[PDB]
Amino acid sequence: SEYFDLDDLEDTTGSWELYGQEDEKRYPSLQAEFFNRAAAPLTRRESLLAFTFVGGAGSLLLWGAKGSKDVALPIQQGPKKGGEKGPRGKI
Amino acid sequence: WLRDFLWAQSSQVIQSYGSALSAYGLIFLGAHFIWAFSLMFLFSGRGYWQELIESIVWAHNKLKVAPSIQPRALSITQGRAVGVAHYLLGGIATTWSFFLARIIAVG
Amino acid sequence: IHIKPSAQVVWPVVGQEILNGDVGGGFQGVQITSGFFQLWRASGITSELQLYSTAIGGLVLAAAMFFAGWFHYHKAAPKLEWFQNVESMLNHHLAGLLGLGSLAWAG
Amino acid sequence: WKPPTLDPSTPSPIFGGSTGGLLRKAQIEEFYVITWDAKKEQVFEMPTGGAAIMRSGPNLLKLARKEQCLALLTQLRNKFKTDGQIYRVFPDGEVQYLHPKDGVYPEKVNAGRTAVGAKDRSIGKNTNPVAVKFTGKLGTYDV
Amino acid sequence: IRHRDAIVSHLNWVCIFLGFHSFGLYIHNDTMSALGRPQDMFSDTAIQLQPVFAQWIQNTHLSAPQFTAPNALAPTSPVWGGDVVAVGGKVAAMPITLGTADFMVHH
Amino acid sequence: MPLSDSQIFIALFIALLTGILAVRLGLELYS
Amino acid sequence: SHAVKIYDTCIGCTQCVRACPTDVLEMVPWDGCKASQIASAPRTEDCVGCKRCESACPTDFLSVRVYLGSETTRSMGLAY
Amino acid sequence: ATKFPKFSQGLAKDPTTRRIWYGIATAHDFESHDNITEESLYQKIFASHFGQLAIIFLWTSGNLFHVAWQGNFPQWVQDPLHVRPIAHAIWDPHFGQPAVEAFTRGGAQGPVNIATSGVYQWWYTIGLRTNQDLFQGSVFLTILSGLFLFAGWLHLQPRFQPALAWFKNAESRLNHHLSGLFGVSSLAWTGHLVHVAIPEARGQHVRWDNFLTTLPHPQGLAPFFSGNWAVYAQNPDSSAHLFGTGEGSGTAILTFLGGFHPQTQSLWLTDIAHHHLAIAVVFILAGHMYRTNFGIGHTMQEILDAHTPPGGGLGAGHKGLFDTVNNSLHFQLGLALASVGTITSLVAQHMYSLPPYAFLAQDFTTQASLYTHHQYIAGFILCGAFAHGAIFFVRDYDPEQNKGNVLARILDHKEAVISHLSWVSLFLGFHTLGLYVHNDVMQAFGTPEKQILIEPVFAQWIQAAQGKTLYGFDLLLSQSNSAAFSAGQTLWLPGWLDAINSNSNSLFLTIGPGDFLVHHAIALGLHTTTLILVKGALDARGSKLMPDKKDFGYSFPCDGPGRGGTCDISAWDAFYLAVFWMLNTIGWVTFYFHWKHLGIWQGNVNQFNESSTYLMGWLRDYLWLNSSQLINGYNPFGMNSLSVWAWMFLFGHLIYATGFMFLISWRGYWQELIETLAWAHERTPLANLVRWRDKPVALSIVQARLVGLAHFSAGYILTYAAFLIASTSGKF
Ligand code: CLA
Ligand code: CLA
Ligand code: CLA
Ligand code: CLA
Ligand code: CLA
Ligand SMILES: CC1=C(/C=C/C(C)=C/C=C/C(C)=C/C=C/C=C(C)/C=C/C=C(C)/C=C/C2=C(C)CCCC2(C)C)C(C)(C)CCC1
Ligand SMILES: CC1=C(/C=C/C(C)=C/C=C/C(C)=C/C=C/C=C(C)/C=C/C=C(C)/C=C/C2=C(C)CCCC2(C)C)C(C)(C)CCC1
Ligand SMILES: CC1=C(C/C=C(\C)CCC[C@H](C)CCC[C@H](C)CCCC(C)C)C(=O)c2ccccc2C1=O
Ligand code: SF4
Ligand code: SF4
Repeated sequence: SEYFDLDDLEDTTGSWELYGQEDEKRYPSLQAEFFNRAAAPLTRRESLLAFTFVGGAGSLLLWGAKGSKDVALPIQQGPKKGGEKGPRGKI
Repeated sequence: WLRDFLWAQSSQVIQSYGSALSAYGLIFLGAHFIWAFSLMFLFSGRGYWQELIESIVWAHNKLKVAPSIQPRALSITQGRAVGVAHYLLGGIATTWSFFLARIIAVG
Repeated sequence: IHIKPSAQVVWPVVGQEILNGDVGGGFQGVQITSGFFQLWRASGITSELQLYSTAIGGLVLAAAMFFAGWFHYHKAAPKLEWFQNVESMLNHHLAGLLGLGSLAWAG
Repeated sequence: WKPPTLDPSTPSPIFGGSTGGLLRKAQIEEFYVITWDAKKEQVFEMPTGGAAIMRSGPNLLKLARKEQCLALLTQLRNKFKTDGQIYRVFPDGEVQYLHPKDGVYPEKVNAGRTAVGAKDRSIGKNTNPVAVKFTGKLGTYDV
Repeated sequence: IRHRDAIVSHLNWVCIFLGFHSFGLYIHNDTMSALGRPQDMFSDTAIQLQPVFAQWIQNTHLSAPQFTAPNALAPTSPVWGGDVVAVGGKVAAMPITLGTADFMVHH
Repeated sequence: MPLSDSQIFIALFIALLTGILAVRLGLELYS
Repeated sequence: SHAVKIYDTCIGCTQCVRACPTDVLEMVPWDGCKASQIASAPRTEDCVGCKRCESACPTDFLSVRVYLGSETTRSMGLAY
Repeated sequence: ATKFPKFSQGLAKDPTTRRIWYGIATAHDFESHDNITEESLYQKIFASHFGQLAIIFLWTSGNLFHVAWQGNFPQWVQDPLHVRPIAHAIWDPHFGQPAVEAFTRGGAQGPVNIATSGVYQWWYTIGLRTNQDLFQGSVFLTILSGLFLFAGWLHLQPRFQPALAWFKNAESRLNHHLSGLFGVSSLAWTGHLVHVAIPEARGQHVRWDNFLTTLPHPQGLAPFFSGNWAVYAQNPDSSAHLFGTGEGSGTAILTFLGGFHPQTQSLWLTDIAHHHLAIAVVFILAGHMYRTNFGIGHTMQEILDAHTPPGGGLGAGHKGLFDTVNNSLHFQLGLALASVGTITSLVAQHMYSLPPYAFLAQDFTTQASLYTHHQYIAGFILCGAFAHGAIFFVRDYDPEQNKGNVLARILDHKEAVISHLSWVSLFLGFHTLGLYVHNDVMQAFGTPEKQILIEPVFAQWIQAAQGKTLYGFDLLLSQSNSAAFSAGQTLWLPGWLDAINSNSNSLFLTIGPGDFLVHHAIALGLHTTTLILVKGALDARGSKLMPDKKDFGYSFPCDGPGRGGTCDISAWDAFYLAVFWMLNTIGWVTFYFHWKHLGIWQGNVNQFNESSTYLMGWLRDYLWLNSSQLINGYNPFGMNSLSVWAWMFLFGHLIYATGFMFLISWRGYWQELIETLAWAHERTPLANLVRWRDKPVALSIVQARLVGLAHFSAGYILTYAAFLIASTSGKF
């Protein structure tokens, strides 16, 4: 019998935990306490979106304005060979 | 691949006219045609064709030339079979003419 | 080394005799790519007479195959248990078809 | 006749399992149960793939779709000459009896049934779609 | 039949992985070449993908008459290594080396 | 003769105002 | 859900009901045809839209019509 | 369930990924939205039209701004034949240094794109000269876009919402659009040409700060008011005039010279001014035809009801058609799209042969790009015209209200129309393909003298009647003593006959048997595309296979495998099939334009004349021969500025091929595949921690046809655009 109406609908529908185990004690207390106070302001979904937005946008424009120049991207050096020559005497 | 194999090596089949290899140039073109022809069977569906045949059958009925064996569009499965048969024939014969003209002329 | 194999000749009509290319050996025809010449040379065939003999013998055997298909359907049709002798068929096709075929070809 | 109750103590057929059975939908949306009474122990084809052995006497089988239950029931009726019952089971424990809805198979006409979807006209008498613009109806068949 | 979903899903993943890591290498190369970055390409003169297993197989089959097939005078084919076989001033067979392009097309 | 920086900033500011009006129209069309 | 409407040309042949793979249709008593029955569609929430019923119908034109509508889990034939 | 398709509760309750796709695809079908009324539908359309107008003006502002900021417009103005016009700058961080060097062109300080849109020639012709002029125009158009957006918001407010009856006032809208939107706009454009563009063509710098000080004509407005209008035609610009300078210039402002300015190879600006002035007067007059609020003018319903032949040849005639057209937005959109798309084709045919902008004819890449662009746009628009005709027949057509009129009567012999379209398509295809294949076999067998080369004597006779003396037909404008000749001899015939008898322009090109064959291919394409579209529109309401098709709507997948099978039976599917044929037809048209002009521009007309009579000639001498520079845009030896077109060429081939997957493989294969994938995710550890919100399903049948067609079309267009621009610009 693989069916039961009440108190075994979890077994009937196969709602089992194959690998998850109940456990409260995994990490050290000071390590955990450190990481809860580290990630405390980002535990709100609006704050993390604001933080990732501001940081990512600032990193991207700082890369574009300055960082791309520092790593010497070819688009920031520009041409040095005077320009490609077109046909029919066109410039 | 596109330039140095397909574009460069097709020079023999497309210059084959007026030589004994001209049959390969003609088959190259005809196989391109048969391949393209297959796309009408693969991309369409028989409901359109049956309705078009209804109008054509009206024209034959008006002139008393409607056949007794009632014309139907091909079945859905036959439409697929015709499409894949002409697709394979056209593509493979294209490569056949390309290969044979190329390697006979430069071999 | 210099002569291109050819075993198909077209008739002169509607200009198609251009396909009888100058393949060498004082001969005009369509160049073949099936490899028969190399196979006939490896077999030791040196003349058109031996090619004629194989062609005649093949047609006789072709008639024998068509006779057998008519015979084993219309005159002496094997029963189902004959076909289901897979052990006998494997023994005969391994030793008799492939084995004696390879021995005779080695001969 | 009254709608039967799903007996949860019914045994299941002998099956080695497969990858084609129930998924998370059975836990959170719905699933289905087909029950039948077998005259003898015999092999039948699962609608989810693979051979299974129906036990002699009452059998119970849980399936993901109503169509799977009706496919198995069609096999039971046409190959084994066996009738069956189909239920819909909800995650809250509610069991809804589905088929045959009034105890008689739907292909057999039965008194007490009322027509729904009947139109008192031939199909060519439907009105034009311009006549149902800005009315909220589903189409000309809806009026 | 009872685990067809596992078979088909695993094969689906294999096909997606193979398509990405075979055709996307070509797309990477076309994009790098168009952008004027041949040093960023998958090539024999850039980021290399050498088919080292097939190269080792070739070396093993070349060295076979020495040790592992002592009574065979020569390897089975010139494609493994060694000298050009020339007939009538044309190459009959020669070693077929395998580099990055061969890796890419085999995948 | 090239444009000035101020001309580019003028064009960008007028485009920002136009974009605000566009967002206003899009929201009005929505609801 | 799909809408399955029945019309009055139905000859009560029951073939559409037998064809239905999800038990949408059933035969109910009627006086409009010789067979004294008509197809009915009480369970269109289970209709997948396969139009096996229309393929089974012998009348010209059809007496059972399926109008594909808003899609649900049942009408999409999903087991997941 | 969700709230994204808030206009459709049926889509909002869909638990699958189909809800998102269909929510996007049905967003602009306002008539099918939940709880929509006719008045709110019209108001939403009015505001959407304001939004589209604002987008158009912003797009034009962006083109002007990027040319002013990053282009080389003053340098091009100095040397229009030897400067490549710059579209905009490139800032791509993926570029290598060779790509940075290769794309630096036109005298720019960095990598740029060279424009193919012809805006330099147009803006220079209409009098713009500096970067400041372009910038001021761009700022003005951004402000215009803001005004349009504000008006769109404003007329959605309840006290400014127009009533439904205002939208159905046809007579007032036609009066105003003809008189003001066409006529007054053309009159104001004549004002711009006379006050600004013509003086700037003569070296006179006229702008906002001095145009009230500058005399457009030396005698002012006295010849206009007195009626002595021939004063304005005296002393035109001479044949030795240098454009943009006072050397060789005249003082005329309204002329009828005909033909081309010898230096710019374009139409005379004074001719253009007189054209737009006459157009202004004709359109202002035509805008006084219909009755509004003053007791005079025509009533269109009574005009239509009056036009029924008394012999009964058209039945009830046009009776009731006013309400049919006026109540159906799809009839109106179908008419608008048919007319606008035909006009787009007319623009394409007339701008290559009668170039209106200075130094446009010498810019070969730009001319080819503009012709191809407008012909493909015209093809898509014509497909849409017939699509909305079919939609009208399904959704809006009332047979009782149209009893016996021309619409009902053409529906009543739809089999005759469709069967005759089928016959003409079959005849054209059989014989055009047969003649081409015969010629191909003749060339293959070494005997080109056995080709069937039919001389296009009818079109050559037309060219002779318009004055081309090359063919020896002496009639009308090619007969020096004819009445038609003598009438135009002092006005426009000298310039016109100089232009039409010169082979150095595109005005009525010399034609021969290759032109015959390709024109019959074009006729085959037009007739077959029309056959598919017309059969779709006329069978939209029903056919013998599906007599109740109107009950199912314009677009639906099929009616199932019964009755033999009914794939692609909807009118939408006829649109989908016809797009392939339209793309094929415009492909043939544009191939013809480009190859004939390639021979003319390279100074070798014999290549087209000899090779176009057989299809190997097209393949080898057009596609294969001209792809050589394009596919060498990047190679193992390096890259050049054509590498972007080589990459886009391959990109288009890839997108085209990807479309074949959606078009060839159909739904149920993918649905079963996705079922196995959904099993795999639920059973995979560390991945089944995440779940989908929408149940993944295969794309629908119709959606697949759409997506496959979109990939096919996009790949088609991208491939040909890359080939066209690369092949023309690598030589020129
Ligand atoms: C060139 C044409 C083309 C392409 C690209 C595909 C694509 C695919 N086919 Mg389809 N197919 C085609 C033609 C094509 N087909 C045609 C004409 C038919 C009709 C017969 C089919 C019928 C068909 C069947 C029956 C099946 C496929 C399957 C597949 C997949 C193989 C797995 C794979 O390689 O994933 C990798 C994807 C690619 C290699 C495509 C290119 C991806 C690029 C390189 C990555 C780019 C990412 C991009 C840069 C990031 C996004 C950025 C952007 C959004 C801004 C893949 C999705 C099989 C599949 O589903 O099994 C898993 C399958 O069973 N196809
Ligand atoms: C000429 C361009 C044009 C115009 C005038 C409109 C006009 C309209 N659209 Mg259409 N749209 C366009 C282009 C356009 N759209 C393109 C290219 C797409 C993708 C194919 C769409 C897809 C789309 C969807 C899916 C929806 C609209 C809706 C709307 C209405 C409200 C728009 C809005 O700003 O809501 C502002 C609302 C928000 C910002 C919050 C909700 C987000 C909405 C639901 C989706 C975003 C809509 C927006 C137009 C997408 C822009 C696409 C972008 C690539 C250009 C309005 C009638 C919505 C409407 O309700 O239908 C009548 C609607 O649901 N549009
Ligand atoms: C003088 C009065 C007047 C004017 C100027 C307009 C102007 C306009 N109305 Mg009409 N309107 C009027 C009175 C007027 N209206 C009245 C009295 C009513 C009620 C009875 C209406 C009711 C009305 C409605 C309901 C709608 C309009 C809309 C429109 C716009 C049409 C779209 C467009 O831009 O076409 C541009 C057309 C031209 C410029 C004419 C030329 C067309 C040809 C084919 C082009 C070729 C010209 C030339 C060769 C091209 C040169 C190209 C260049 C690049 C070189 C346009 C802004 C629609 C809309 O868009 O607005 C929101 C709309 O939905 N109007
Ligand atoms: C001898 C005198 C005479 C002549 C020759 C005409 C001629 C005409 N009148 Mg009549 N008329 C007359 C006396 C005359 N009228 C008198 C005394 C009055 C009273 C004042 C009228 C009042 C009147 C009215 C009120 C109207 C006409 C109209 C017409 C036209 C259509 C009539 C018809 O039935 O078409 C029959 C047409 C068909 C049955 C359809 C044929 C469709 C063909 C087969 C399609 C072919 C398409 C082709 C294959 C595709 C392209 C070809 C390709 C090569 C490009 C026609 C020009 C109508 C009109 O058109 O006015 C402009 C109209 O409304 N007349
Ligand atoms: C190269 C590709 C190709 C070809 C040749 C055709 C051919 C045809 N199309 Mg199809 N089409 C195509 C691609 C093609 N299509 C694609 C990709 C689509 C999108 C799905 C369509 C969608 C489409 C629609 C929707 C319609 C057509 C129609 C037509 C016909 C147009 C009229 C005509 O030209 O008659 C001349 C006929 C031909 C040129 C066909 C080839 C004739 C051959 C060469 C005759 C000789 C055969 C040879 C001697 C036999 C040897 C056999 C051998 C085994 C012995 C014709 C049958 C229309 C139609 O049916 O009108 C009547 C129609 O409504 N097409
Ligand atoms: C730095 C600075 C600043 C800032 C600025 C900014 C931040 C700017 C930006 C700008 C921008 C950022 C702009 C933009 C623009 C936009 C636009 C202009 C848009 C438009 C759009 C449209 C037009 C739309 C349309 C539509 C659609 C698409 C769909 C739906 C419908 C509609 C119609 C709505 C300031 C002043 C504070 C200060 C000083 C410094
Ligand atoms: C389906 C439908 C529809 C649609 C339709 C369409 C889409 C159509 C198209 C159409 C078209 C697209 C048409 C076109 C046509 C054109 C024409 C008809 C033209 C004419 C011309 C002429 C008449 C001219 C003459 C001349 C002159 C003036 C000068 C010299 C030269 C000549 C002689 C040539 C609708 C919506 C209505 C409705 C519903 C249904
Ligand atoms: C073109 C097309 C058709 C129309 C094609 C048809 C009906 C096939 C026509 C084949 C031949 C030409 C019909 C006539 C055969 C007779 C034996 C001819 C006798 C005449 C002598 C000259 C031989 C479909 O029916 C169809 C169905 C499903 C998917 C796609 C398509 C599809 O693409
Ligand atoms: S469409 Fe299919 S599921 Fe729906 S009533 Fe008909 S047969 Fe039954
Ligand atoms: S609807 Fe058709 S199939 Fe069903 S009972 Fe009536 S006649 Fe028979």
